[PDB]
Amino acid sequence: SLHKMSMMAHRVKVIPYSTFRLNLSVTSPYNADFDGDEMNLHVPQSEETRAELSQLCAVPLQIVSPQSNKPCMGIVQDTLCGIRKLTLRDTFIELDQVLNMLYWVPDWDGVIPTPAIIKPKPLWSGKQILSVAIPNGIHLQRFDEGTTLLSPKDNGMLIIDGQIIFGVVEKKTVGSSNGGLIHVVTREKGPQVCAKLFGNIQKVVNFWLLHNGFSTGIGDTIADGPTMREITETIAEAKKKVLDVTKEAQANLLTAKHGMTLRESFEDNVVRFLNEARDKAGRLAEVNLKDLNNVKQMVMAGSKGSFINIAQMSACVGQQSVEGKRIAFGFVDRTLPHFSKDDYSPESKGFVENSYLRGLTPQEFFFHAMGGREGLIDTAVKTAETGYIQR
Amino acid sequence: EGPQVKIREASKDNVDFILSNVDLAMANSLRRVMIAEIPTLAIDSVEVETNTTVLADEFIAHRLGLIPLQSMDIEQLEYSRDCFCEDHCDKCSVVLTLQAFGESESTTNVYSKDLVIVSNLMGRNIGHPIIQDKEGNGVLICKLRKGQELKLTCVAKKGIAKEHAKWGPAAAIEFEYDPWNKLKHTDYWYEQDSAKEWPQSKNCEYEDPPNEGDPFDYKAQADTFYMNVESVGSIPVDQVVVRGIDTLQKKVASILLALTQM
Amino acid sequence: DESAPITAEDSWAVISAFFREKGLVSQQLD
Amino acid sequence: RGNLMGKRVDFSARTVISGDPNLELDQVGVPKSIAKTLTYPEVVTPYNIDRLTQLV
Amino acid sequence: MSNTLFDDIFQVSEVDPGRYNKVCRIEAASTTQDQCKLTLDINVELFPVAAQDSLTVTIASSLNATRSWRPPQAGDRSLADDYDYVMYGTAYKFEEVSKDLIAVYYSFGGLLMRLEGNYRNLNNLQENAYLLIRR
Amino acid sequence: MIVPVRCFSCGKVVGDKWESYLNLLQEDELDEGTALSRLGLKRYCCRRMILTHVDLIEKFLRYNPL
Amino acid sequence: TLSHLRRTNTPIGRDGKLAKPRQLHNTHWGLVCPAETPEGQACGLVKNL
Amino acid sequence: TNASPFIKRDRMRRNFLRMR
Amino acid sequence: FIVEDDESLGHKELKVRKGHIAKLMATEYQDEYTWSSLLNEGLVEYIDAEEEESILIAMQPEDLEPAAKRIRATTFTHCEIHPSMILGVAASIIPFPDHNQSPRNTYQSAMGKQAMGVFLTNYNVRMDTMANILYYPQKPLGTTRAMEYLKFRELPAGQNAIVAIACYSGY
Amino acid sequence: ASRHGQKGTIGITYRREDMPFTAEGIVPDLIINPHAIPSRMTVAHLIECLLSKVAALSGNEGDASPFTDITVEGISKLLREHGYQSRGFEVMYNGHTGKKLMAQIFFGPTYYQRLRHMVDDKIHARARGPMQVLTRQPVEGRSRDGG
Amino acid sequence: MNAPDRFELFLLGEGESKLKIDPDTKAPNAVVITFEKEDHTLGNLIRAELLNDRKVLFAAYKVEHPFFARFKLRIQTTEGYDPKDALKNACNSIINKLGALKTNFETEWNLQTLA
Ligand SMILES: [Zn+2]
Ligand SMILES: [Zn+2]
Repeated sequence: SLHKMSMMAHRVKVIPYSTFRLNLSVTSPYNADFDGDEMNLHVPQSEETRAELSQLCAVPLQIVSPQSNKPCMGIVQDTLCGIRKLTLRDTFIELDQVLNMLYWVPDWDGVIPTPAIIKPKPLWSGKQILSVAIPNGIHLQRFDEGTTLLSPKDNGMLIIDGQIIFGVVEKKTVGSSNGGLIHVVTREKGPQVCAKLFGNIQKVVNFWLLHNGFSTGIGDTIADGPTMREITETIAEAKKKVLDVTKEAQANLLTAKHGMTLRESFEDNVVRFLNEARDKAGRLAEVNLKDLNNVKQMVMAGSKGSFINIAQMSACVGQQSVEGKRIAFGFVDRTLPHFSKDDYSPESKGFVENSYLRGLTPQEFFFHAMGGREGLIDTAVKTAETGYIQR
Repeated sequence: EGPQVKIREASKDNVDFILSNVDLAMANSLRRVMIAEIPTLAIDSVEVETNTTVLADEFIAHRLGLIPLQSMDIEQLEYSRDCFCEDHCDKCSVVLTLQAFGESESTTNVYSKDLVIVSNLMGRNIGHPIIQDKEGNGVLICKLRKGQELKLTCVAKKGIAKEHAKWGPAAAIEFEYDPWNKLKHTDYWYEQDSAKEWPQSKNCEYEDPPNEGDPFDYKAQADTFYMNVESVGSIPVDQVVVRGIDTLQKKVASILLALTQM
Repeated sequence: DESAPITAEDSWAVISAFFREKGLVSQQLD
Repeated sequence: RGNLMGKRVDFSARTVISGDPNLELDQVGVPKSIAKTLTYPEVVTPYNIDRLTQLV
Repeated sequence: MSNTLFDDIFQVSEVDPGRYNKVCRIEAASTTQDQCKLTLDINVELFPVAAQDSLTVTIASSLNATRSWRPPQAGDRSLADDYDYVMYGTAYKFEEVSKDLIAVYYSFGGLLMRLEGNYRNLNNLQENAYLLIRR
Repeated sequence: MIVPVRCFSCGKVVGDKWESYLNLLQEDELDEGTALSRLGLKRYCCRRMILTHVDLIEKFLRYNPL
Repeated sequence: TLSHLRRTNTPIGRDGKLAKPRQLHNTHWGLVCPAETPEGQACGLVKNL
Repeated sequence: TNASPFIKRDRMRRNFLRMR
Repeated sequence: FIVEDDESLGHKELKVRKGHIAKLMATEYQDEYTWSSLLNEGLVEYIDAEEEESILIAMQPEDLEPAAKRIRATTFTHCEIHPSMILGVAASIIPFPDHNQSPRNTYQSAMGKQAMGVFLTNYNVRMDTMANILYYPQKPLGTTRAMEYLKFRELPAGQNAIVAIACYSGY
Repeated sequence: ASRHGQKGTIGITYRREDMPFTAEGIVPDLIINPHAIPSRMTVAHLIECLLSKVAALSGNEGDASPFTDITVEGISKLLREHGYQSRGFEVMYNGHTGKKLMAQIFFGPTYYQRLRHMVDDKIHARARGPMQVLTRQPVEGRSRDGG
Repeated sequence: MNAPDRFELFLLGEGESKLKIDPDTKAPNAVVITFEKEDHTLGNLIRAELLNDRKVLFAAYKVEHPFFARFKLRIQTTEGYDPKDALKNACNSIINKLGALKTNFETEWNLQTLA
């Protein structure tokens, strides 16, 4: 336990099949994935202690983190992906599915909202059905970067009276954020309604995700031929720039950048070039990537992944690192015994040009191992020192 | 009359057929009832009189528990739970016995065709373990050499596939509808072409191709299913299909009479 | 030929010879 | 630091955890074994006399 | 009692796919009124469109306080339902531009639409309505 | 260990087929993929078991207990 | 069991520095496995051939 | 170009059996 | 592998040859070359950790040996036997280890020692404190060459299962 | 856990009749969440699944073999001519209702192993048990029924 | 210890009914029903065919937790027509349709058996 959370109270529902069991939203305050972690229980023994435990340490009156004035809860991976999937203009629901979803919402008042279309057919929009879980009298605006009140890119957010009007639901709305929906409802309506809000949203999005299905695989990671070719030539011209700089340096005419020594300037220039190459290639892969790509779906859907993750899986790994300087000559005059002496070409000193799809040439594999080892040992020392200073 | 049926082909062990004028929940529930609810017979409790072999005792138990058994006449007897008796009367159960010996110099196998019925079989075709191949041996159990002994007392009971996979007859199932995706219940992940990058269904040609350009037939509805049932062999396949239908309707009629009695 | 060079697939023969000789715990035993 | 400022306690349990999207936040699922081991006293009132009698 | 509340004839200029798969963007001009303009989203699979199509629009506040929805009751209906494209939604913003031209924004589930026009600047709408399109 | 009885995925009995699949590879000199095909295991959930099961039972069996 | 048979260990002292033998070195190539190590209080301290 | 996805030995076993 | 310089075939070649390796295969299938018998005429060399400051190594036996898949000096003295033999025992089990992140390899190499399977064959005889034997231990469908030498195909770790990378609503 | 550091545990269990199921009826053994893929960056797990599938179909057992020249493109061509989708995807049906799922999913065989940390040795509880002697506190020891 | 086994997975209510008839209080003529020892394999069928009937207005089933073999079902319909009558009509439809299916199957099976 490190901060005010991780002692929070709960009500108990007895379940079979021995293990504990808790809601997915409360996972990150506990900081506990299910990789084999373990919790602790503490039963109070009297009326005073039961009362003060229920009135202070219960979860629902601890949504807003006192340490950083934004809620610490939120909805997470599966329901986040499912809620972006459900809130799109391009999707629709028919009658039997919407009846089952409406019955899944527990406090549902028993009125079926009229569908958006009677068109020849009754169909409801995902925004429309999801508005049932949102309680009434709530208002919110986003207006980010598009949003001309006729939002063509469908970015932004707007709710009138518990009804979505436009906008793709996203972590910037329903995850933990400053102007988040969770923040708004807890501050406004009352800080135990929000618990029922999580229950409703989680149940309905989980049901619809069951009957839609979502997955990913290799073909997400693979790229397209011409884009791959452009990636290759981009890295090639970066290598050409590096070689040009090395020639200039070896011809002893350089600007000798101010504040820095000659070799420092050379190293700065080459590292700058290589990182620009990696960024450009990763951007190229991402802007090629199709809208049906699932890792793209998750990464613009909030929950997992990153731009750099996509770039490294598909386009290029990039230059490995050992405290800022790249891999030093442990062997005399060379990095590793498979090259002649006195090189500074990036593949010799450690630029993993390749990508995780194609795999690594063994030298690049070794340099990758170097970088990872550095990260591990840094973690293993910082944890003990930060624990002492915290105490 | 209603839900017509068409047989494509049949064998000793699997039936492949067409189901039409039916609704989706109907077909799917038929599938699940066939895969989970068919009563049968299987060996359930076992008494080791004497084990010597390298093979472990609860292996012998568990691997015995999975031998399929002859169950044409399964309806004649009744459950051990509902039975008026106690401790496995003949009118609720059957008894099996195994004998082994390390006779030869070489390793001796113990096949399923060695266990023999002991109790009163009362003239109902029950309990003989199925021999599928053409070489007499059942399924292999255990191996012995020159000194090991097995003496097994076994009892089979009714059981259904819901609480254990012992009591299954199902063993596989197949299911398909709208092989041409006219109902648009999916759309294909792809990178150049849905059509090129996916293999055609085997059941494509029993319906016409989607005629290329006609608008989306929104009012339509799923029909014309594609089933392939393939039993393990504890019971013939026609029997498993008909019994599944029978037990589903027995369930529904039970809920009806419960409602009327309420 | 017998004097042709070696395609990279073949060296697993050499590795088999090495392991068949040394074993793995050879340094302990030695 | 090991007997006054912190210590062993009583009335506690320790297992591993798994997710569930059918429990709202203030709920926690507990195995029947743990709830059979743990306990909590109640004082007998006029209000709970019958329920506690049945439960005894 | 619940008559039409605005009716006109619209000529579509052109259609935007909108980089989606079932909905698109349509903008149009009124043949009669030279200044009234429209933008709209259509679930294009139920009603494919192209450029140079005349369209009929109709607002229709009701069909003759509301109850739960009903499966549509196959009996004869003296309603505004002899159309081909019927769609329920809600107004959400009003706007005054050019000190004459009103504008209004109706949502539809997630679909959006827009009018212009300065003649009916009081007869125009109110908070929610249907939408009726034929052929 | 013996071959399993009844494939974990599907349920079809396997274990009759083991020594047959052996002698399909002893004297018939047959390729094993075709051997499983001619043995008649057309789904692959069943197929993995015969292809990957190892037989430790005889290596156990070469002791001399009692 | 095989992994435990081929296994090496060094002493360092109380805390130690960074670029001292915790981190992997160039000379380690082809001799000691660049992938295995226990994590926590022994990373770079216990290595396998 | 055949890219070699699996294993094989006994073709070379008989290859040296008749090369001897 | 040692690489002589001057070849009557011109450029440069490693000394060992196809005839030698055929003799090796014959010795294997005999069921009288050894590793030592391959040492005693200058084909391989033992190299400590220092002569690498004096030598030059080739990856492949073809990489500079004649003068959309993967992106890949004329004074070579040695060529390494096979680059996969820079690994260790645990890490020689990870399929395609060049195709993921290094810290993930480190985790797997830690966890594999906690796995259970068989460990010996006389386990019916050996009394022991705690032993863990599973029922139907299957050799893995994917594999690499080293675990043949690790006898791992004879004593497998776990079973292989049919998976599905989906989010089937709950758990 | 896999051979790639994907350790995890069983959430709940299902039978076949509500496990999802594919057209040939290959009902899967186990399902893991997709979000363990990108942030863990564990590509080789996916590659193994693909290669294992094509190895089982062909009969020929596969090959991992780190710095070789086997590519997923070659694996894909081989698996396509065995008669499945070129990236291992699959049409598959919700075993509750039999309806098609929308998105096709990944599917295949993969090698696991079972770890020793089993829950039956970690469940532990105590109410008013034995009691230490020097400090008069609840004793230690999960085996010793401690606190 | 008290952790339940698979005996309670399908054995009907011991000292208990098969179903409860509890009236909703939120809409006119609505009943919730709690079946137990059953699951999707019956619930989806009843819901789908009852929805196929025209006189009903709402029909949806859910299972609360896969640890428990119980599930609920909510029916409302227009006035006069009783929900229990709706349910019994639905069951009669089901029994008739699949009895027809059964007879059809033996006919074609006997036909396919040559001669
Ligand atoms: Zn009896
Ligand atoms: Zn199978």
